[PDB]
Formats: sequence, structure tokens, C-alpha cells
Amino acid sequence: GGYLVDPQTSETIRGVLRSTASLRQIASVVNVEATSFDVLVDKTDMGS
Amino acid sequence: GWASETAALSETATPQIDRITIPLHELAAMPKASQRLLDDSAFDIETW
Repeated sequence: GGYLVDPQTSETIRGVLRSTASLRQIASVVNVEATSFDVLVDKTDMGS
Repeated sequence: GWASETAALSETATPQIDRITIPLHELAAMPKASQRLLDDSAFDIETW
């Protein structure tokens, strides 16, 4: 009778859980719609 | 069995069962037709 019985497949196709910490949590994201982004940053300071 | 009146009938056979897998293959054709014909050939080449 082995052929009569068929196993109940599953409810969904479950997967391995992988971590979701992505450094996008604390870093600064910007919505840029150009081909690039230019951050301007003085590498030195003034004089007095 | 052809059981008697007083016989104390025993267990009997039961048919063994076979399973046959119809693999359900695929049959594909791919005819190519030029668009200059499909629109300029008043016969319905699409449905033909």
C-alpha cells in the first residue's frame, strides 16, 4: 500500500534566516536621481 | 473463500498495487515569420 499514501507537502517554502544588520541603519542615506553624488568637504581649515 | 457453515474463516489476500509515473514532457515548435508579411498578407497568418 506504499503507493497509496502521499505526504502533505508544506504550507510555504521556508528558508534559512540571515542577519538584517546592514550599516544602512546608522549611516546617512540620500535619494539621488543623478548618475552620481558629489559630497563637497574642505580637507583643511582657515587661519587666524 | 467459499466459506462453510462452521469454518472459522481466516485472513485472505489483497491485491498488490503498482504506481506508474506519466512524466508529462513538452512538445514545442517555433516558426518564424516576417512582420512585412504578417501585416501585408490579408490571410490571417497569425491564426493560420
